[PDB]
Amino acid sequence: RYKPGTVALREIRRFQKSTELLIRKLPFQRLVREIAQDFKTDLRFQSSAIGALQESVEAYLVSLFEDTNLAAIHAKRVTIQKKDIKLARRLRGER
Amino acid sequence: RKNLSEKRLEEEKQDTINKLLKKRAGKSRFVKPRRPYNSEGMTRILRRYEEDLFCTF
Amino acid sequence: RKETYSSYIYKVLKQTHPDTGISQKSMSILNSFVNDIFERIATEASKLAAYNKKSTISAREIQTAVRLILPGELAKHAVSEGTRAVTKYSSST
Amino acid sequence: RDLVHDWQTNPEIFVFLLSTRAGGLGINLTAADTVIFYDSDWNPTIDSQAMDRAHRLGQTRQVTVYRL
Amino acid sequence: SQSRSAKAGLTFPVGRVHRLLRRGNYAQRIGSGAPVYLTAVLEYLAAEILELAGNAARDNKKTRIIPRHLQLAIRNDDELNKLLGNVTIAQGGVLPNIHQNLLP
Amino acid sequence: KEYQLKGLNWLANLYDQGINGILADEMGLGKTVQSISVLAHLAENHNIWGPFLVVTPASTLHNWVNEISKFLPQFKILPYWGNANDRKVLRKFWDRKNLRYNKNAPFHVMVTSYQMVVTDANYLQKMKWQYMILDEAQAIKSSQSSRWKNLLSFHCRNRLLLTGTPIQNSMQELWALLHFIMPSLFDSHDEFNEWQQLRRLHMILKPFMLRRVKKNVQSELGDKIEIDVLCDLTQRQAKLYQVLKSQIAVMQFRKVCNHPDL
DNA sequence: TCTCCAGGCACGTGTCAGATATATACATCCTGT
DNA sequence: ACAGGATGTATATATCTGACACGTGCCTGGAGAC
Repeated sequence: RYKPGTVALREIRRFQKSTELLIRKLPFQRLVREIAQDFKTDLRFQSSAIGALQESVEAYLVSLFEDTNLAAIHAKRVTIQKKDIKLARRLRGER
Repeated sequence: RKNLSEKRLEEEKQDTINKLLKKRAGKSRFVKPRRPYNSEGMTRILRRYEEDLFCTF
Repeated sequence: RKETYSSYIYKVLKQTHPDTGISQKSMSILNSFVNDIFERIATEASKLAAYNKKSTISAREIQTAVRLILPGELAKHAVSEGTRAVTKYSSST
Repeated sequence: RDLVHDWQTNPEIFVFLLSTRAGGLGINLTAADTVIFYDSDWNPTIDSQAMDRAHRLGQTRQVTVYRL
Repeated sequence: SQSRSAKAGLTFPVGRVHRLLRRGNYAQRIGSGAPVYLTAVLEYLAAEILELAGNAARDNKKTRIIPRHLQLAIRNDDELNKLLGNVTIAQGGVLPNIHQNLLP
Repeated sequence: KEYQLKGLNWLANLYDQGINGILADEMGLGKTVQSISVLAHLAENHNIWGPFLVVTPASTLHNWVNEISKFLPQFKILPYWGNANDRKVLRKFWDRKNLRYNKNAPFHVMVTSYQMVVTDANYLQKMKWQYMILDEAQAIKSSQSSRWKNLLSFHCRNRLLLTGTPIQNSMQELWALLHFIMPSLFDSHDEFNEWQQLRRLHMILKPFMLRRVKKNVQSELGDKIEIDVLCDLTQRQAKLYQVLKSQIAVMQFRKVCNHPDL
């Protein structure tokens, strides 16, 4: 058995230690089509364009998780909250 | 015009596949020389049955 | 004739790491990086040419643009190597 | 395909090397008789097919098997 | 006769970047030292990146160059990260960093 | 043209009975031409030119292709080996989805090996067969092989075996072969281990196989006699022999029994 | 701007890395007796 | 708590495919003179 917090460090090491994609492909492709048909209907998409969208949102989300964790330590806490996300979005500049 | 073009494309693809199969079936299904002798800038002594030679420099 | 920088960075990798190979995704990384640096430096040199009522781009504008783009140690090493290459090319006699 | 053909056609070839199961299964080797086993002691089943490829129909002389 | 790249002692082409500068409409007049200066700068930058990438690939004890090694070389170096603090990477990953108090 | 004609007639008799047969004789008397005569007789009897499957080790794959071309050239020969693009082209060649009897079709004979059949179990899961032949089937003697698992999932229901020596006697390949012949009622090997021991095994497999030997016809084949040559070890070979005896696996003994340069 | 040729790309042919087996012992492990 | 039968290991082989490599024909943009 393990104390609560050691296996979390083990899997956080495993997730930082690897390079695989973490988002399921078919829900993302469906999301891209359903978010694109409002702008222009009956569109066609390239597979590497979906891969580019995949890697862009992965990099954006993990960088967002860095500075929202920085907001979490700044408020003397561990768990992130929604005000940490709003603070990170405001201090990044966008609204 | 589209059906004739599709039939021609199917005939060309079948002909290419048959030619590839025929080519694959037809293509897939000593004394040793002497040592080099050289003599540059070297005098020659030569000896036949009837006369002797001496090619000097 | 789709044009790319593959052979040149293959050899300059080969003069220092002979038993090493490149992946194709990595191959694309170096190609895109070279093209991005080229675009940034060339548009800064054109902006600096349009600065001074000057219709010609020469080596001095690109030296100033290299000193503007790069960080300092990269900048001083880049202008040192580029000056050596220019003096090699100019004294072709 | 052509090594077996060159073995069965040319008579000037003298030595035909082999592994255990590489050519001791179904290969027609009736042009020779003397099989020589360097270390074939693994199982009798493997060796029973080994001279089966040589001691076959079409041999015109006596077969002398040498086990070393 | 012979190319200008060997005249200036480089491996990157000179006429190619001269062409790409020409109809790239940056200016209507382009001097002669411009492609050799750009060529030497690109030489040095590619050589430095390839040096650090080969060191990271050898550091992985693995005989090819994988973009994880490119990410390691980009973010481990100080001013290469400063030059490339904007560009997102393909199949590179994230450098391992844990904040100090999360360790118990 | 030999005495295998009555044997193939008896094999046709068990084929008409409705169960699979066993050929448990050594190679040398022409089991290959016997199998091609079985195919010719069944193509003359039931008028079938269609699905025939052949799994053979690759050393004699080209050989039995060659004697198929030299003996009976009336059928259509299609191979299966090589690179994956040629594999896709040959997959296109029998992609007609034909069923039952066919006359003008290129899949009259289909020749392959064990290992890429084991690799292409998804591609061989479809295209249900009518007659499959396993040549030198001693290689799946273990029941734990993945090739056994892929060879237990066909849709042909015909298990003719061509094996020189199925008497490997490792207490499980016998159960493997009898489960291969009848796949319905032979499943619990512990009960067959449970079900005087020298005599009582003679009648169990007797009506399935037939007893043949090489010493029944004229023998100009050579009449192979044995010369077991013995020799003593050299001082170097015995020296490293006693050295690794003192330091202390059988291959370490036999490789210095072969050459010290190993 | 004219002449021009070869460097560089599209598309072919081979090479170990890895996987998978066989076999004869001992070694060890897990479970039931 | 021990024995007996399962896998595990080792140390060689063996065959065989996979994902890389290298080598070649041939055009259009580089080089030279002006």
